[PDB]
Amino acid sequence: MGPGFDFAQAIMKKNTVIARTEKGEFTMLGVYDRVAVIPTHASVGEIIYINDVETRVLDACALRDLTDTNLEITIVKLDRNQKFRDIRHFLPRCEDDYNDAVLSVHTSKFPNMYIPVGQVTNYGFLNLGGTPTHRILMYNFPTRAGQCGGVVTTTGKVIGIHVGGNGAQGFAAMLLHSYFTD
Ligand SMILES: Cn1ccnc1-c1noc(C2CCC2)n1
Repeated sequence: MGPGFDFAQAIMKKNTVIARTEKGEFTMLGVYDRVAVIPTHASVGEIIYINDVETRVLDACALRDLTDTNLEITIVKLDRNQKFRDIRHFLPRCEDDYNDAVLSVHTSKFPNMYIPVGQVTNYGFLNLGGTPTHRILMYNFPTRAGQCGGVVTTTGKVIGIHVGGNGAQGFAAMLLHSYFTD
């Protein structure tokens, strides 16, 4: 409808795949080469399904901060025959608050879905499904599930992936440039 949805659409069309683990379906954001992110609660194993194709996982790392606290981001390298468009220059360098954000979700149940969630707070600490978690972004999200792995963008920045909600708010794990320096 506007430049928010325009940026979101451009990220969803080129940089998302459908990931399926034993824990269900996830929006998965490709960042560069064969490297993607998914919420840690997806429990990635040795094999994952990518757009319904059996794919060997070459490496998978559940990120934690330097206090050894969960960040809820798993970085996955996929044994895929094709690279993602490099979107590392759209990642923020520092923890921040944001205006006018959009959550975008791509699944086999919820095709091409874009939610204007609006103002995003640097919330920080959250007890997420019983797990102490840091670098949480918080927004208004009065709904249900199937969003997990959904990508949170502003105009010009990819700022997080959706990891949960309490029926009134939604929560995203920050994406930072320094996670994907190589
Ligand atoms: C139905 N569904 C499936 C995935 N996401 C949603 C959804 N519904 O409403 C919303 C928010 C509440 C205001 C817009 N998200």
